[PDB]
Amino acid sequence: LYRDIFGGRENLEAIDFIKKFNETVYLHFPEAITIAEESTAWPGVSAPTYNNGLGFLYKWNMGWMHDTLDYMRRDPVHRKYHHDTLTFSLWYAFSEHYILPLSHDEVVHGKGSLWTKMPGDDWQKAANLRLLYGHMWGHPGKKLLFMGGEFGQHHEWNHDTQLEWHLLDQPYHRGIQAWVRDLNHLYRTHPALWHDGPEGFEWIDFNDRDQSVICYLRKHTDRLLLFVLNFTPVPREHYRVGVPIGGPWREVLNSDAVAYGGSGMGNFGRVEAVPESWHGRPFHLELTLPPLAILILEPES
Amino acid sequence: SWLTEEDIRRWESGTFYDSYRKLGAHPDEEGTWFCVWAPHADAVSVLGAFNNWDPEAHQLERYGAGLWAGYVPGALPGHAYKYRIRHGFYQADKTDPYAFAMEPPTGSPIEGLASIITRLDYTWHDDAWMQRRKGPASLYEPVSIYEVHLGSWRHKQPGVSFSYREIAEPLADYVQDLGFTHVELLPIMEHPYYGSWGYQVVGYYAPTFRYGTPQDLMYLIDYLHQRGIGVILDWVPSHFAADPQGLVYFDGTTLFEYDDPRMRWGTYVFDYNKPGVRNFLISNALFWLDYYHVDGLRVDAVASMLYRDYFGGRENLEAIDFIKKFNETVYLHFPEAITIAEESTAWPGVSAPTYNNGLGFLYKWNMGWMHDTLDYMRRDPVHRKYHHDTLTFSLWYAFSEHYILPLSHDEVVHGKGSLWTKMPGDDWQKAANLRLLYGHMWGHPGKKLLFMGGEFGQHHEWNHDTQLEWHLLDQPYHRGIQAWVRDLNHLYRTHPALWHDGPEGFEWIDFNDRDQSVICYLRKHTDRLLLFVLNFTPVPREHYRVGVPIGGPWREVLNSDAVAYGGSGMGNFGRVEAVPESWHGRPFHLELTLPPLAILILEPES
Amino acid sequence: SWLTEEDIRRWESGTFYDSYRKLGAHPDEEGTWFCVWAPHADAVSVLGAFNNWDPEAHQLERYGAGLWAGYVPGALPGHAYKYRIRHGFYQADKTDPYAFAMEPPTGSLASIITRLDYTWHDDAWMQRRKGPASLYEPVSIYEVHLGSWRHKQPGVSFSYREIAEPLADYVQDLGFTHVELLPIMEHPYYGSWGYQVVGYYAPTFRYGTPQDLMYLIDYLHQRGIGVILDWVPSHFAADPQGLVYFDGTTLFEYDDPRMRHHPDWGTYVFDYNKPGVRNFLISNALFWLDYYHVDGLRVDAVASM
Amino acid sequence: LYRRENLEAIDFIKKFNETVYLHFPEAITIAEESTAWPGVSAPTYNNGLGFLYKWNMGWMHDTLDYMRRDPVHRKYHHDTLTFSLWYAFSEHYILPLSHDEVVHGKGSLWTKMPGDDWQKAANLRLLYGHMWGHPGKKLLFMGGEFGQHHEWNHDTQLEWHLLDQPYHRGIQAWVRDLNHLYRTHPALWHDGPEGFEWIDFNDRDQSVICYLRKHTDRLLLFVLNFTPVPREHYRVGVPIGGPWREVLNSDAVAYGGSGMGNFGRVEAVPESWHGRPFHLELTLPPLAILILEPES
Repeated sequence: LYRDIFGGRENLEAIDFIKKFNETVYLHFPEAITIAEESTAWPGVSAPTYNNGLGFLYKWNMGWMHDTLDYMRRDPVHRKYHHDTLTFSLWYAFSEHYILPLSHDEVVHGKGSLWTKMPGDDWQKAANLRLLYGHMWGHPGKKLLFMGGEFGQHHEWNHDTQLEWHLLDQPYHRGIQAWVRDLNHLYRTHPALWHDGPEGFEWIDFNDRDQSVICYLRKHTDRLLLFVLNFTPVPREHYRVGVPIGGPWREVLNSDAVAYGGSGMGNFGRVEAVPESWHGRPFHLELTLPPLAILILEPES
Repeated sequence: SWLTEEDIRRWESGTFYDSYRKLGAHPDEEGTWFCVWAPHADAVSVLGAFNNWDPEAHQLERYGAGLWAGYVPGALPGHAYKYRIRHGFYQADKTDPYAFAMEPPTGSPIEGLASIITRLDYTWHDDAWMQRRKGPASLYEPVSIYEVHLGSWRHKQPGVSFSYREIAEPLADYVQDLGFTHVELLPIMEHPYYGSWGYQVVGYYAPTFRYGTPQDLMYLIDYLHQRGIGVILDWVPSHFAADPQGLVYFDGTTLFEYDDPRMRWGTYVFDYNKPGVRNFLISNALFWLDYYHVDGLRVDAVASMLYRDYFGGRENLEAIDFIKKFNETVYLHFPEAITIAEESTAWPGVSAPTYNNGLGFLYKWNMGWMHDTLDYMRRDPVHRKYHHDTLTFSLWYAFSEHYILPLSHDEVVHGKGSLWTKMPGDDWQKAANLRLLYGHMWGHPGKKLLFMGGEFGQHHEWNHDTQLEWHLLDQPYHRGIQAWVRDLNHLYRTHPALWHDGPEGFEWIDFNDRDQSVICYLRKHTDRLLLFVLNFTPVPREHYRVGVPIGGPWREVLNSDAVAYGGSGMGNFGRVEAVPESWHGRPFHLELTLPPLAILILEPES
Repeated sequence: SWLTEEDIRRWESGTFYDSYRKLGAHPDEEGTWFCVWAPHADAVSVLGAFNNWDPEAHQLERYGAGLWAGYVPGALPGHAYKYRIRHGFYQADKTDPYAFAMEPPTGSLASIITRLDYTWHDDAWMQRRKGPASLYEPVSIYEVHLGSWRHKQPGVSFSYREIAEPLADYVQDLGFTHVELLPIMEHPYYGSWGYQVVGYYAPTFRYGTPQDLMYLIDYLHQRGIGVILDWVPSHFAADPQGLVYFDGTTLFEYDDPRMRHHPDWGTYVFDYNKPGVRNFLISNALFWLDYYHVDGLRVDAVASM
Repeated sequence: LYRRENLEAIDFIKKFNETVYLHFPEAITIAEESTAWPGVSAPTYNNGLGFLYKWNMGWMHDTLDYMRRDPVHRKYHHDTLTFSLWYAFSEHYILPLSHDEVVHGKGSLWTKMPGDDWQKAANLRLLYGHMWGHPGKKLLFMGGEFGQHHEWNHDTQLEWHLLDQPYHRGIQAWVRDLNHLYRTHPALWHDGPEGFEWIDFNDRDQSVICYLRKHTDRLLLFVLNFTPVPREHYRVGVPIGGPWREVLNSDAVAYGGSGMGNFGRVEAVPESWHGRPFHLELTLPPLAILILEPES
């Protein structure tokens, strides 16, 4: 787009090439997909040419990737002080049709494995990585994950080497792979996650900075999915979260389940909603938040 | 007792948003009550003509929360008073932070600005305006603001401003002729240095003496409402004035200042952590909306509040919660108030509701638009070709907030040049350029704000020591710009296609004519359409085809080049029959001749 | 950080009774952390096959309260190690006091990095254990030295797993409620019967691994028998490679020369004034009660303390 | 100086210095200026600010940055060490290790040095040795003379208890002995360009520096090994032949050192080394400074 009377840094040649590139593809292939990674805040990368966009269908949410990763290397003791980096991502989550992206670029050149990036001991590293993926799947936008991130590989990605598949013998790595498997199953089945527009996202609570917890909602039409995230290894008991609908609520996924390698703290399936106001909501669920865990909950149907 | 036991608790809470009811000076027929916030004071006394200026005459008594109270028989409206606060070894005289009017004993403000005991009795006649007032619902109504500095606007005689009373009728008459909906006033709160324009404030609860009494200001506001004009006040929670008698080290220690040296403009920032500071500031916000029927509050330099260096980091939370609780409190007590913020960082959700993690303002100045637009139009028309993206890309950022287009006093001052001065070419073209800019500003999504004198295309920069150059209203080009701005405002006020600044309200027609510097776009609400064809080059364009969605006859609603505005007169007939074949991917197209440096605004018929 | 800034504050107080988790050898998936208390040492290093037994390759870094910590990538379970502590001019090789497993190099002792992973089969027992309520119930204790009880052939003791089923039956046939085990903690001179201890945190190798003993308790618990361990907080073993003058100075010993001479044990008594000694001793109490679910501790020679 | 320059202040500083030396001709004024403002130490009549001394904050930054680095890595940062001498005579300078460097999480000088305790003590003894050799006067903030562990905490008293332990008592002895060498030998009194001559600066691989500090007759030879590896048969060129003495060795056991040393009685060999007529064949102790002069 850029090159570094006219004095213009924008390479206008290329911008028309990109625009005529994208136009031509969809004309000859109406069902193709074009994705761009653009690390500037160039507007409307994912926008149609007739609105002066670059004409891509998808743009990498590299802002999200940076913010999320920078937030999760910090130690939970310090996460109190960087709460805004987690919450602020949504502000820019809708300017483009976006793919949340974790890629080779971030797991090379001394930047360290995704697992390596996460702080604390081995259980906490697995917990942190399980949470990162949990919030990543809950966060609006499509999903991309590079090889080896799915089991939480220790080593940086080396092209001269094959992934450390031997790590699949260790339980935590197998649990991370199962967590991702289970995440994709929920993703494929619950349409509340299909719509990454402002439609599909509602905040439940973002103001718990001391305990570093965030609650948000994902909703297409009638269906809704509740996300409660504990970003600290300290378990939370009798934590109330406001909800729109009353009645029995189901626990659809628990990051801390033993099947994923977790402590196993959870809410045992059914939680009953209390017709008492919380977070500006008519009802609320009083839940137990496991250490460094993401909880996905559904009203019962 | 003066203070209810619930009061003190609210002051400790930081929830006393009625605090002007009890703090400051409140007269009876037999005396006046005095109340001061001075937590680190060992003693407080009121001194005045009513008691020999004797420090021991009336020693206020310490209550809870650092609040002091006392009654003085014979202290009457129109006396001056002074607080003598003792911090241990040292003693100091201070002005009332809650002063309801301040007046210079000398006659010169920079010398002395003393508090005067005042009664705020005033009867309003603006019921109809206040019953029909619409704050947040104005997002779907035309909001066109005329920004004014009262002393600079008109002078009754050289170097002497119009009074509040005397200004009312000239201001209302002129604003109505212009078609502006609101007036924005640069800070009215008491300030020593006139050259501050009011942004260095000492008396937050006192309207400035220079233009009259407190009730004189209400009469002005009352009058403006009866005339159907809104009043937005500029408000400065960002910092307080550097005057020793003022808020600086009120108790001999940091009070409105940060207790901590490291943080803290410098030093003269409000410590938003303190419950008393948040009380003082938030009450003052409502105080203006309550006692003076103010329609809106505009907060400047929000970035200086949000960050600290403009693991805790750059962001200041104190300020953001205060800003958030400020906006929440305003809309709770005044659902039809308006809050506007100017933030020169790209802080997200300034215009967003707090429950969405926003700051809670209703409006944000689109200063990006202002910069881009201005950077574009100074360039010579030969060159506008090479910067076409600066103009078109303004809309990529035009919907991130509820925005007000921000042509402001800061833009026309300190060497930046008059808006007129900024435009390139000979005098005809500069007037043309100015007419084009205003045309595009009204077409662009967002509310419109224009500072005094821009409506003439005034030659000189804004000088607070004089009145705008109304003499140029005699030479033809300048009444034409005024006629153009009025006609734009009349079009704005009437056509609902311009009221909706959401992405729904805009459709692109064409933005690719970089060589001819032409822009075609649509502004829509429901059935209603407005088509904008803009020529940023002198070269007239003939048989310029412009695609349109609906066919049939189209009308030429406004022509920047009409001689009534000072233009060449090159124009379409005003009857334009749509050609039934395609242009710009549209079913029909209009074939027009585009006048020089002009904007065409076109509408289909019935 | 291996160690919290709070964990050190707990160490200064002598209020860390979970000190075992911070101290000793702790394997992770890429290596093991080593943590040793050596306050009056100028340098502390871990030496093992995983670094060619060279002091320089891995030197622990001091934190608060004379606590040393360091990570050695490639240090693995089943590896043998030793700490080389330098007190100014002189250096000495030491055993890990918090070693969870010690095995002799000769086969006739070297600290071994070990994992204590075990899944228990005595949930039912623990819920029913009487403790203080046992005063109103019968306790009949069968005292045992595991080496002396039953033999596979002359001079060959029974392993932990092996003895369980023969012993549990004999104890059950006679109706005893508990077995009191003469000290199982690692001790060099078998003829001491276990009362001069080198590995307070390590069960003796002669009868198996830490897991072998954990199961023995598992079985005895399932079969309804209690296990009481004999505990020796009164004194520590004479051999030097062990706790003697650990940091190059008196550490577990009394610093003052007058207190150190004592009847029965001299300069081998624990300095209970030191907070670190109290951490070490009380943590060991819970350690046996926690990781091995022991029902009881029997303290001998209380008068000597 | 700034706010772009503030001339009010610049004339004030110039008149301050002019006035002081008029009323007190033998006073001293020292300035700390953190920009590259020229002629701080220069007389007002030459457009200088009129100070007698300037803190060499440039030196301190380079020096500390170099020694924060591990000897294994110092190879790649050799120029940071050697280049201090390009800017070493721009003003009348005082080498500075002030309180501002041992506060706000910057770490005590001791804490800054890399490796285990011996290397930390060795590094600080080496650092001071080089600082005493480098041109310029010397300033050390209290507690640096023991190499105390903790940052300067004004709310408490210095950790004098560390003076009981060997490594810190050795550094105190080293500073005392360095100060003895300083006052006794005039070769260090002249911080002029004439005073300093390079012996060798291009041993980047082995991270060694050899230099000479001169006044007239007197020479002082400084050889510095910035890696924990003893160097043997290391030849260093010298102007004079004959017997040379070892005046000081940082690695003496009395300072906490290993004790590798030449211990005096070093005879120059007339073989050209480092572009010099005669050469010394020496042993370079670990992370140590040798100071040698011709025998007289």
